[PDB]
Amino acid sequence: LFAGTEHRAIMVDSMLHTVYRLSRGRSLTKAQRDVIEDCLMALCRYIRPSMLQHLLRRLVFDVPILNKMPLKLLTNHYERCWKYYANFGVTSEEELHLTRKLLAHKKYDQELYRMAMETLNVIIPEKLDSFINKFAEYTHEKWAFDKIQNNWSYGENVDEELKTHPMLRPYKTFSEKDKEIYRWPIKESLKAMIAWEWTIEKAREGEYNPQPPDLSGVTLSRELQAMAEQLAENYHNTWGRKKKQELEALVPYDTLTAKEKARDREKAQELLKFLQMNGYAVTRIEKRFAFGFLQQLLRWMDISQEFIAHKFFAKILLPLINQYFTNHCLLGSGGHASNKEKEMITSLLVRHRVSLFGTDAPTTLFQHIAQHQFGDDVILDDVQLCSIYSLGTTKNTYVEKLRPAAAAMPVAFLEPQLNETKSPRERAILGVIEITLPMLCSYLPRWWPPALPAGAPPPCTAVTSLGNILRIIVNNLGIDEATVFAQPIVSRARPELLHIPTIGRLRKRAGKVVAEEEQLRLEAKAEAERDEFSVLCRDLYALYPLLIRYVDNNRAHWLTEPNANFRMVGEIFIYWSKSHNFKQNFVVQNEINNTLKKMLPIGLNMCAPTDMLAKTRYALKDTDELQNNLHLQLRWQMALYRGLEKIVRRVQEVSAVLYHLEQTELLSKQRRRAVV
Amino acid sequence: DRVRIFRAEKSYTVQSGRWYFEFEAVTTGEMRVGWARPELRPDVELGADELAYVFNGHRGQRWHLGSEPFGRPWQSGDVVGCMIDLTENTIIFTLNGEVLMSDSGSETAFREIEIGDGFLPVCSLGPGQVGHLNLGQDVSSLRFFAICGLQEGFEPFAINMQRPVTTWFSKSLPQFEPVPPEHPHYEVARM
Amino acid sequence: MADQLTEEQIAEFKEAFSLFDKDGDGTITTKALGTVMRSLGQNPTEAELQDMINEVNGTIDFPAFLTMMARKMKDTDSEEEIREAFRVFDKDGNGYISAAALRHVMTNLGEKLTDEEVDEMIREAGQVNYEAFVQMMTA
Amino acid sequence: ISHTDLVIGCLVDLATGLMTFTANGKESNTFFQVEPNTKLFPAVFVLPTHQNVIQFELGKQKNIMPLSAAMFLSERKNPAPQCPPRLEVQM
Repeated sequence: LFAGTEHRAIMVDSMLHTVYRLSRGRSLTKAQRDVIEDCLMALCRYIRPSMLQHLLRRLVFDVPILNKMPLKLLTNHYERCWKYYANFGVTSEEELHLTRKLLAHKKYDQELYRMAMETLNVIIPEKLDSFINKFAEYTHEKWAFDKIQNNWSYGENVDEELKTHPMLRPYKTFSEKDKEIYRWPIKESLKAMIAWEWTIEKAREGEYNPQPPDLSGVTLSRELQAMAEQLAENYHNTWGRKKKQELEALVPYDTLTAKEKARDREKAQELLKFLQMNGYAVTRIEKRFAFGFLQQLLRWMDISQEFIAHKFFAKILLPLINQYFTNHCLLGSGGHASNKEKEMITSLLVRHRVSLFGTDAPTTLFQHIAQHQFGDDVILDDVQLCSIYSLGTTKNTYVEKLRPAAAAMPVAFLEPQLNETKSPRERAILGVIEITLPMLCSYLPRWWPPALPAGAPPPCTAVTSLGNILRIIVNNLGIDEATVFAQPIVSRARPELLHIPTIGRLRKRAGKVVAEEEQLRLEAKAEAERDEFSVLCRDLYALYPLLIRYVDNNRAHWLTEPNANFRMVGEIFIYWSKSHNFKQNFVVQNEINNTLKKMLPIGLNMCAPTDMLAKTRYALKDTDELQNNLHLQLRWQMALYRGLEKIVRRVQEVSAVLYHLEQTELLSKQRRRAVV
Repeated sequence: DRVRIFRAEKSYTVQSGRWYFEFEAVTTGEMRVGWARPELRPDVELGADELAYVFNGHRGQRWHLGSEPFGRPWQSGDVVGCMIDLTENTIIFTLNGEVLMSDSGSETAFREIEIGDGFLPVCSLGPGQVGHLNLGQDVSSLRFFAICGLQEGFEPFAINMQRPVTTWFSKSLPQFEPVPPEHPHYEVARM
Repeated sequence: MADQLTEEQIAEFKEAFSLFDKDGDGTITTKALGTVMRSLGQNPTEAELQDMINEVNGTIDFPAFLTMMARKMKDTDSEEEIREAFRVFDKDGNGYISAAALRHVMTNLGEKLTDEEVDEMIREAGQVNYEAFVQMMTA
Repeated sequence: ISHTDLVIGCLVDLATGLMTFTANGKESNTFFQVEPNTKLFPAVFVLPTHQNVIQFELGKQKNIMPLSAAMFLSERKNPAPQCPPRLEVQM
């Protein structure tokens, strides 16, 4: 019910603090604190992250430097994953703090990766006594300029209803009783500027309705803005140490609010502009993570060889998880590539997943050629260790698909692949005339292990480029028509069913469907009749064959309806009984899945309706009540369109519709603890 | 200036059946076509309130109470059909005869829409954009209706109308009007 | 219900209690209650000590001592019972119990649950995990 | 920051087409004269900066008839100020 509190944001800001004030304490048990820690994260949600940063400034002050503790880490991760689809610097400060911190070790990386997206003893110089009066005089010169604009009257006693300013005069017209309000402040700030950087000397010329001069004539440079940043924190350090001494007898500068830092910065931007007069000018994001990442990458491979010869390893595990986090969360491109080649030699699972991530995130050519040389050497060993090569055999193929989004060394491995985990060898393979001769060779083989492997890159080669691909599909057609490794065979099948040739494929696949139809009817006859498990096995094999069958049938239908909108009428009629047979058959199908039976009926529905619907409505009723004898027993706009063997064809489509129509179609409390 | 909003007259609302039209887009850019509630305010951006359902062809996204990416952006000279089926509370957008899908693969751009007072077709043209709106008087004058929509069951809009459907555009000339008493910011009181 | 403790604990408790019994009466001091639990290896701080005496004068009698011993061991076993309760479902013991292997283990346990309620147990909850199952049982 | 209400009243003479404007009973320097056959709507343009902004006051001065007699032909002779519901504020 606390959703959207733009009504009020101060009471909830105080309430959110005193809850976490009650989070750690001496006078509470495990039971009472678990109520509050569950009450806290229940309030971390159901409120907008506008008001969330009011405590997030206070948490990163306390927790992330130290390895109570989990109460911070829990509430943190439930807020940083609350907007990923000012305080940001505080988080990165905490991000490095947690890295400095890097059981309790596993309780940190989740919350971390979720956030991955002297003035009294200082001597005053000669001009510093002249600047403590001038920054007191320019302060009285700016204050009388501001108050009199809002109709501030002049009174001997300062009244608020009268807006009286009895200090409406200069510091040179003020005595020790009227300049004591600006004596210690302009002298301690000049002493704090001198104790920070010992430069108090005149090096430039100088610059009641008192008006301050144009002090904003020159802006802040790279050394002036840093000194103005040094003047705000020093004014916050002296006043902050004054608050820590007075209340004992608390907001910093860098982790200040977006509203608190707006009022504190005017005390330094006006003081450095007041110091700049009379020459007394005291003048002394992800790549940072990537720098430390490469810094960690150096010590990792150093330690990796230190164990290869025979604390940080957990930190390496802590980093790789964050590495897998940031890669998925995603000059600098080189730095990642530098780390990409850094980790690859260390391999020469957990890192490999990060390696697969980093390859998915996509000097190294030497590393590639050395790997390719190591691959062929392993291929020499394969023709004759295996674990370090097999993980490299997929990471390369990951990269070989990555870059698509040392040519000879690749070609050397290709011949080694052609020489002799056969499917994995067939996997990375696809990732001219010599191919053309082999193209007709497999075509002759289709006219009749390495046969499956050779067709992989051949599908990858023709796709890189018309009727040649049309021949390859027909070669792939008869190979399955004769027919496992049909799954990866089907993976390249839908990859290039783009580009008459379809009509040849239509005459081919119509035979493919009918053979499957006869195989379906045989199993249906087997279903009409131990032999029950065998029929279940036979249907499963039939479902297995139907899986790769319909997969090419879909994309081919994406051009058939594009064209014809005949042979498809046969193809609809053939696939009609298939869906009818699909209407225990699904039971074997579902196990084979662990669909295409549905989508086949979808594309065929448009074609079958392309060839009086009340009779179709009537014949659907008899098919929901054989009906072929019962079939024997806006329309002006429609007849304008439709005009632009019926007794069986209408009976054919009708039952298909009805099949598709069918297709689209307490305990008491003590009883619960009893059964437990 | 602002964006012009185009629609049909409030007599021509639909409450049932399944319907369809077509829309050629000549020069792409900022345009918007879809379906809208009859009580449509001409001040708002088309689809920002709860009165419109409208696809955007500039970057390929649907507009209703915000945005969500949807399908491919445009070319110059492609047909963007629209169709609705009130019997199932669905809205389907077809591009060039091919049915657009979501990021989840679903073709139905919006489901579970309340029927209410009805719907009526709506277009929107940004500055410079040119495109004609075939509302479907002559069936042969349509192009991609036979590819998709015909055998599905969708009838066109002006299927039996011997006169063309009158169109209502939003002006730019401001005119005076009495202040509504349910105005969220302003209110008067004759004392 | 003080029956949730077994005998040998009460044997160990009385052995511990009589060892620090003041005069054989069965009275002990408030301090000795802390020492005798740390004589039994249990180390609770003074927060868990303070709320227990005011739950029940400085004089702790052996039934008044024992009723506190029941509650300190009732809550700990009440949460560790339910993961080992899921252990018998899954053949491995991790949490992956198939839903097919449930509708004969649940109608065969002895609370006389018929087919309708073990149905009603399931559709108001593929293999389901353990932590959703300890949620759907405790409710 | 003024704690008082600037009251602006206007004066339109129909038989001459002469228009003048009074500021708190002190006449302003400006004036306006128009064509014979023309009409005019009373108008106020404002960018508001308060919870309560303006008030249209349909009153008469010491010897001239209010705006009710101007716009209703049945009541041209009545000097009592009225506000029938056909009058309202447009925008």
